[PDB]
Amino acid sequence: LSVVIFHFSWKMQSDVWGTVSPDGSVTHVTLGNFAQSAITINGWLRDFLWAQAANVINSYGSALSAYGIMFLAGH
Amino acid sequence: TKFPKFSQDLAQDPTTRRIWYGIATAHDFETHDGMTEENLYQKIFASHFGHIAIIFLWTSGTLFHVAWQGNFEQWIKDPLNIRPIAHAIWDPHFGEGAVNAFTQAGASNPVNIAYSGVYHWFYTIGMTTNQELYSGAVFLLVLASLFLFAGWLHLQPKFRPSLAWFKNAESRLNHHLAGLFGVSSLAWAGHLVHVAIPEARGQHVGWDNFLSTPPHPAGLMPFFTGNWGVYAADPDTAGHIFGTSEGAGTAILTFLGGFHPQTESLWLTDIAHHHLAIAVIFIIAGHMYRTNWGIGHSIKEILNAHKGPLTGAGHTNLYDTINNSLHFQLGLALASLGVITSLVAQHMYSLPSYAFIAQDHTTQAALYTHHQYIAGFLMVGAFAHGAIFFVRDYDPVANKDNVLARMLEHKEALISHLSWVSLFLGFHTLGLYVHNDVVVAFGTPEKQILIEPVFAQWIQATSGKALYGFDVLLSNPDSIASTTGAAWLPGWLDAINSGTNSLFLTIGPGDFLVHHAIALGLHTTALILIKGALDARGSKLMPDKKDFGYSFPCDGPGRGGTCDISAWDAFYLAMFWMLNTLGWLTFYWHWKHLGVWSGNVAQFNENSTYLMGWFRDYLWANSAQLINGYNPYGVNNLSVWAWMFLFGHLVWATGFMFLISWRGYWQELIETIVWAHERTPLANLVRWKDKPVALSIVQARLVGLAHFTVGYVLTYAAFLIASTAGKFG
Amino acid sequence: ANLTPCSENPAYLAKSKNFLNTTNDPNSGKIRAERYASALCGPEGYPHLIVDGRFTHAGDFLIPSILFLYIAGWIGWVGRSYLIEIRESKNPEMQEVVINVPLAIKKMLGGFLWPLAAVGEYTSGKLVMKDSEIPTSPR
Amino acid sequence: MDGSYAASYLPWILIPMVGWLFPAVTMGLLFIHIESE
Amino acid sequence: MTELSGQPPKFGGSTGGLLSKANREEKYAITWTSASEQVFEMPTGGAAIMNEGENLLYLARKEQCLALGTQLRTKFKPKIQDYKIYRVYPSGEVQYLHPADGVFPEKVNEGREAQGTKTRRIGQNPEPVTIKFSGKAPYEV
Amino acid sequence: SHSVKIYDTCIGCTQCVRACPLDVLEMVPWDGCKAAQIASSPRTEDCVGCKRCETACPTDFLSIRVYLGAETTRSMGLAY
Amino acid sequence: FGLYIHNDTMRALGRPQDMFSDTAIQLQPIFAQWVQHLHTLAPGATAPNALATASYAFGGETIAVAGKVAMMPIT
Amino acid sequence: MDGLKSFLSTAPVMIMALLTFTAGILIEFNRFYPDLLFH
Amino acid sequence: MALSDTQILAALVVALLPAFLAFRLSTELYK
Ligand code: CLA
Ligand code: CLA
Ligand code: CLA
Ligand code: CLA
Ligand code: CLA
Ligand code: CLA
Ligand code: CLA
Ligand SMILES: CC1=C(/C=C/C(C)=C/C=C/C(C)=C/C=C/C=C(C)/C=C/C=C(C)/C=C/C2=C(C)CCCC2(C)C)C(C)(C)CCC1
Ligand SMILES: CC1=C(/C=C/C(C)=C/C=C/C(C)=C\C=C\C=C(C)\C=C\C=C(C)\C=C\C2=C(C)CCCC2(C)C)C(C)(C)CCC1
Ligand SMILES: CC1=C(C/C=C(\C)CCC[C@H](C)CCC[C@H](C)CCCC(C)C)C(=O)c2ccccc2C1=O
Repeated sequence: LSVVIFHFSWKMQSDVWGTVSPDGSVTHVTLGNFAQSAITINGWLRDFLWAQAANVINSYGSALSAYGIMFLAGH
Repeated sequence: TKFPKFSQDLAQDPTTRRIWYGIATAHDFETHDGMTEENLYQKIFASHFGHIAIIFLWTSGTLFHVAWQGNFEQWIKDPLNIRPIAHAIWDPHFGEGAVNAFTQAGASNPVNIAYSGVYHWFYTIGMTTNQELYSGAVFLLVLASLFLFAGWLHLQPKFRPSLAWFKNAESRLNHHLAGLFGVSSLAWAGHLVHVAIPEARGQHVGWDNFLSTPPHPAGLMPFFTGNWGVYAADPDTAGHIFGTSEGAGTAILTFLGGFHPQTESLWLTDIAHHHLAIAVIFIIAGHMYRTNWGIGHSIKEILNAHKGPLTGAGHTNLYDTINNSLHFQLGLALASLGVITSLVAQHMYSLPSYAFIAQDHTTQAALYTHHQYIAGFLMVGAFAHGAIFFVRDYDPVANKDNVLARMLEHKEALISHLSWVSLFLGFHTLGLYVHNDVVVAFGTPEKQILIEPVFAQWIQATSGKALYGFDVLLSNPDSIASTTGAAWLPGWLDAINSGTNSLFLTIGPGDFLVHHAIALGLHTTALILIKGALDARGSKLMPDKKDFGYSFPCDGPGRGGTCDISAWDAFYLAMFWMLNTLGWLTFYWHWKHLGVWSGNVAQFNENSTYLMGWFRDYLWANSAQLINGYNPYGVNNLSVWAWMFLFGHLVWATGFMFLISWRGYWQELIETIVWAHERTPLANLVRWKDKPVALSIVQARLVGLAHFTVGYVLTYAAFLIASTAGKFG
Repeated sequence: ANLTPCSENPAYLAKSKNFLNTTNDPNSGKIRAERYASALCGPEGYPHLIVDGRFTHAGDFLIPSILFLYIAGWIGWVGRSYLIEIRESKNPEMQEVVINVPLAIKKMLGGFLWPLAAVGEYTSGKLVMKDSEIPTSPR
Repeated sequence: MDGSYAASYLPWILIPMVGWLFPAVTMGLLFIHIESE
Repeated sequence: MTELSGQPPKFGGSTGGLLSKANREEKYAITWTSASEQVFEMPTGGAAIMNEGENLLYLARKEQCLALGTQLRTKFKPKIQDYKIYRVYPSGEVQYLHPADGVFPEKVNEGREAQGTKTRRIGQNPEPVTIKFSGKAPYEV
Repeated sequence: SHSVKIYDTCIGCTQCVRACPLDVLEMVPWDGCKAAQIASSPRTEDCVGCKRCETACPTDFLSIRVYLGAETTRSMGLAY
Repeated sequence: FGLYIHNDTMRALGRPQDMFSDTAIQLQPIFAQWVQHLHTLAPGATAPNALATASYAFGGETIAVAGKVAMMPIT
Repeated sequence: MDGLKSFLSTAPVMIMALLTFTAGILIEFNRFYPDLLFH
Repeated sequence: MALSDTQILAALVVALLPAFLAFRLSTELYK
């Protein structure tokens, strides 16, 4: 289930989610990383588990501050 | 069945476990059918010579590869910017990016940048061209062949050493203090003053040159008469360039104290004078123990005379305990080797004695971490052989009421106090780290508990650091120990007060908490190991553990169920702790020196006091250049360390399978695979000779321990090398 | 010491103007900013703690230290003597599983005489058992 | 992939030897040894 | 003793039964005398119909035969306590294994011999230093 | 094969014999306890080393010990 | 998993033309792509009283509500 | 209720009442006097 | 200034005899 929800989160925030623009173009959250960088274990580590964990890392002194001390708590 | 030859009980079972158990009991010579007492020692002696030849072949291979494929002649021209080369790359799987990225340090072939300290070593020794160290490689091949021939001839019955020769402790302790530790350090001080220091003065001294020129122009006669100050007449000044003759006054034994200002290393004359002053004391202390000549000491009368009221019977009947057994000697040897190996590690980063090795930061990091990971191994093995000594070679009727038996009589006090010390350090070091991490998470980092480590700063104050203002005994200039007129006052004081080197680093409030963490890991690893050694004989669960042996799986599910009851399984848990605390101190060392080398000391001084600072500014920040060793766009020279990073993660998680899952599941699975092979039609032709079973309990424990260990070591040797070679290279 | 006090540190005076309000009192950061002024700070602006044993900084370490050394000893004595007075009633197992809560409340209130009672039990010999009548493990 | 050093022809045959020819005959000799009687 | 008299019970066939060790090294065979045509669970897998009278069942290990003997002696109201477990070699010889003395091992009879009985406690065992290179065991000698 | 050694602390409670699912233990007559019988292990080549006899024994540090020695086809419990 | 190790090694050895990417040796999942084609062609042929599809994850227009993307087709 | 007094005096309910009283006086002391790194 | 091919072949030949001597040591350590 960890790999299933990882595939869900990365595919939906690379190919589905993101903001929209009035001319019809769609820019995603991770700018389409799942195409050529989801096929590597280093791609799953660098572009998903290192790049997207920065929002848990750098969120101190803010509203998302309990998630950092739940991140380290789960470890 | 011929394999194994030594064991008869493993040469008869038809299972596949006899291959594994024949592999792992090949060196335990005590459990060999048909081996007497003296054949044990003679096989040990021949195997000693085999290992001492393997280590010479390994040193000869390092020498031969620096000679052949290394840019050693191009490294001495500019050793501050160019990179050393270990060897070349010849795997046929390289594409075009992996060839265009691995042609580093100016070489058309794909090479591999050396991160061990062999180049700075061979430059400080005085080797300049590749031809002389290639000749050293050929010399070490001949020397390894010499020790191989010694190992062969000491198995013939004519040259077979008797048991009383191996029991002759006093007639080899003298030669190991004088003829091995003294005269070899004497020969090394001789090589220093003859070849190493004149090559640091520019004079090329070879084997056809040292017989003619003297190292000092005064000759040998000022040593024979006296007034040795002419050997320290004119030292090398601060304006000296290494390898040339520029401000280099010829004097072979100059005690200065402090660092060479050009190479950030110790003075080579100081190194030579130190080795002479240790060779003299070692040859003096080698004439202590009694031999054929009646003058000397016999260790029985020394040990039997050290009694006491509180001590008990003292060390009486204890020479026979050490001299008859072998695991006691191996435990003492591994303990002393482990403490001096960590001494090597702590004195090769703060007192570097190699040319331009304080600037090559990745080399210093790799050498320190390698020697600490050797020292943790040797400490665990010292205690493991202590437990083997308590299982096999301990008799309570001869060691009656002495310090060993009185050690065993209060083992429930020892390991309970170690349990107390471990819980005392652990509850509050984790308590302060979680307290700091919560109050930084709540945006209030002023509520952190930052205890000033005043004891260590006091040690720096009596060492020479006048930074903290504690005017005690060396920083106060009017002290008793300062105004002695000794040679090491002004150079060591200016070296310890220079905030550029890595000698006596500025200890901040984070180092208090991390040094308590290393005291925690040391006390808990000592807890598991001493509990394994003292309960190796027995306890309230099974007091016949001397009868079962050292390593055995369990004693069934009865009496509560004694999984991990052997002393081998206390080694098993202590191996994880040794890897854990070595990871703690090497994370701490590498982050401190990354703050020192980059000049950003404030990052380590602000962020290390809470756990997310370690998780962000060390594990997340420094590993950014590692995982980008291969992108979908391109491949740089850090790709092999990114592949080694993922490799180390895979082996570290493969050990989890053997650790968590146990044997009975895998035996039920192997029954089905055996059925499928015996009922597949075209595979009924091929049948096994040995019946395939699952791995045994203690066996697959050891396999999961091996994967945990080498997985840990490979992923950390990937990260520790590539992060500081991406930052400084 | 090489550490500047918080009354004149520039980084601490720059950081004290925006201390965050912890409790519901809106002036809690300001009163914390003047409470932590007596302490000493390093080059980062956070209050360090001198722990050497000098009494001029005993409020950093020693004044809570003996305070905990009361309360832990209180808990230890309440946990110890209660076990002694359930060494026999009829059966100690149920009296350890369910609590004889008036006896526990009696010990919990009376535990504040613990250090004089500790020296009294150490002198009477009913604190430390003998080294031979203790159920040790076989060697 | 080439060799700028002396005797570049030598790893061209020593890498497949120690990679294939040495471990195949080592495992062949060891499997013949450990399964014989 | 040397000849196995019995009929095979009604069973459809399983996969955990006799593997290639039976016709090569050894196998086992349990023979018992039933009362009715009841149902028993064999340790190979699944259920089987126990035939009326003396019936014979071939198994691969002795532990499966003793597990079936436990199932015959406890899980039936007509308690079958007259079963014989033989060991059959591929050469054809049949070795009477259990209850070969004639009476069950749970009760005592005259005619047995104390094999593997020590005359000391476990705390009176010798130490492995005095026999460090004799090749024996600390429990044997 | 393993070695099942039975010491003189046995009280003849015959729990170990009815617990072992391989018929190696058996009660022989004796004169050193109240039950006047002691367990004995003649068929030690059939013992797998399961130590199920060292779960049902009432003495302190149970009077029957199973020393795990050599292995074979019977002692490893293989049906193949 | 050995597919993941194989193109991890082909990316680490600097040869991206030997990977299992889309520009490399491509393992196109043809069955679910054909099923997505049937779900896109469903309203009007095999579900005539249905206006839109079962979802916009199979195939169709990009649904944008408040500057963000609700559901676009997942190739 | 001769059994309710025994159930309210079991080990989990008494240790939860004691930890509730301890956490209560700790939170109250930290509300009326917050942010005390030292004395 | 670098090495020559004959020095590499001489290094192989002078290391051939440690292979024979380690083979002798391994044979007499087995027996
Ligand atoms: C992060 C994981 C972790 C942690 C915290 C511990 C912690 C501990 N191990 Mg340990 N250990 C671990 C992994 C870990 N181990 C692993 C992977 C192995 C390898 C198998 C071992 C093997 C090992 C051995 C072999 C031994 C220990 C022992 C100990 C204890 C003493 C050492 C110490 O530092 O004092 C105390 C440190 C602490 C951090 C304790 C605090 C724990 C929490 C925070 C207490 C707070 C209460 C908690 C919140 C209540 C939960 C409430 C919840 C139900 C809602 C300590 C409890 C030794 C022992 O127990 O004897 C003394 C011992 O002999 N360990
Ligand atoms: C499919 C992937 C793959 C494969 C097969 C290889 C294969 C190889 N690489 Mg390689 N490499 C790879 C991917 C791969 N690489 C990647 C992705 C990178 C990152 C870009 C690299 C980077 C790299 C570098 C930088 C170097 C190599 C080198 C080598 C060669 C090792 C030389 C040798 O045979 O020593 C023998 C092999 C060993 C000693 C290792 C085996 C250790 C065993 C398992 C442990 C001992 C077992 C037992 C106790 C004793 C053996 C028993 C037996 C005798 C029966 C070998 C041909 C080196 C080279 O060219 O050679 C000089 C080299 O320098 N590789
Ligand atoms: C002068 C006479 C002499 C000499 C030189 C030796 C030498 C030796 N004996 Mg020996 N022996 C002697 C007399 C002598 N023996 C006598 C008279 C007896 C009579 C009973 C014995 C009985 C004896 C036995 C029974 C055994 C030996 C063994 C050994 C070897 C082990 C030492 C070793 O490998 O590490 C040498 C280590 C050092 C020289 C340095 C120690 C580490 C230092 C302290 C660390 C710090 C400095 C470090 C060097 C810095 C490194 C820097 C780096 C750049 C290199 C060694 C070759 C053992 C053996 O066979 O092993 C092969 C063995 O089992 N000897
Ligand atoms: C001076 C060093 C030294 C010496 C001479 C010995 C000697 C001995 N030890 Mg020992 N030991 C040491 C250090 C040493 N130890 C240390 C440092 C530790 C702690 C780690 C131990 C832990 C230890 C244990 C736990 C045991 C011994 C035992 C023994 C005895 C038998 C060894 C045997 O048969 O192993 C056979 C050899 C092996 C099993 C080889 C395993 C090691 C492999 C190479 C590790 C795999 C690494 C992997 C291939 C790397 C991959 C890299 C890459 C390919 C990815 C023997 C007297 C045993 C004993 O006396 O009781 C039976 C025993 O149980 N030792
Ligand atoms: C109140 C009873 C009591 C008392 C007087 C002690 C006393 C002691 N314990 Mg201890 N202990 C207790 C309960 C108690 N323990 C319990 C319940 C546990 C299980 C969690 C432990 C687990 C434990 C370990 C693992 C160790 C000690 C050790 C020690 C000794 C060193 C001091 C120490 O570290 O304690 C600190 C105490 C703890 C870390 C755990 C106790 C924490 C609880 C919350 C205390 C209160 C328990 C209870 C609820 C109060 C009863 C009140 C009553 C009215 C109902 C000391 C003699 C150490 C030793 O051997 O020293 C040589 C050691 O290693 N204890
Ligand atoms: C132990 C030290 C050591 C080590 C780790 C290596 C490692 C290596 N050598 Mg090498 N070498 C060594 C000593 C060593 N060498 C010595 C002493 C010589 C002089 C004869 C050479 C001569 C040599 C040549 C000429 C070449 C290599 C090459 C290589 C690389 C590919 C492997 C290969 O083909 O080797 C095969 C090596 C040989 C056939 C001869 C050396 C054999 C040594 C003497 C045996 C070492 C004993 C060892 C400790 C036993 C371990 C036992 C353990 C498993 C229990 C690899 C990096 C090749 C290379 O650079 O490719 C890029 C290459 O062309 N080596
Ligand atoms: C450590 C040594 C080593 C070495 C040198 C190699 C070398 C090679 N591997 Mg390889 N590999 C290794 C370890 C090694 N591997 C390991 C450990 C693994 C497991 C992870 C793999 C898995 C692997 C895969 C999965 C693949 C390779 C492939 C290749 C080849 C790439 C080019 C090619 O297609 O060759 C063409 C093939 C050859 C050169 C085969 C050798 C045939 C020779 C020329 C015939 C000589 C025989 C002759 C008659 C006998 C002479 C007698 C003698 C005494 C003189 C290359 C030769 C690729 C390949 O296609 O290889 C087939 C490939 O797909 N390797
Ligand atoms: C179990 C066992 C064992 C083991 C053990 C061990 C392993 C131990 C270890 C131990 C150790 C590991 C120890 C160490 C320690 C040391 C020390 C503790 C030292 C100290 C020193 C000093 C104190 C000095 C001083 C000084 C200083 C500090 C500084 C300045 C200078 C001077 C010099 C003054 C054995 C083998 C016996 C066997 C039996 C059993
Ligand atoms: C002041 C100070 C310090 C110091 C300290 C020290 C140095 C310590 C030591 C310590 C020690 C040296 C200790 C000893 C001890 C011993 C013993 C012997 C103990 C006793 C105990 C007991 C006996 C217990 C009992 C009890 C109680 C009391 C209560 C509760 C219950 C019980 C039972 C637990 C420092 C620097 C840190 C800092 C500053 C301050
Ligand atoms: C997987 C697993 C098995 C099954 C292991 C098996 C079937 C062994 C299969 C090993 C295969 C053949 C790989 C071995 C090859 C390795 C590369 C090692 C090389 C061989 C050495 C001699 C060098 C167990 O038996 C087991 C037992 C107890 C706890 C955990 C486990 C466990 O996790």
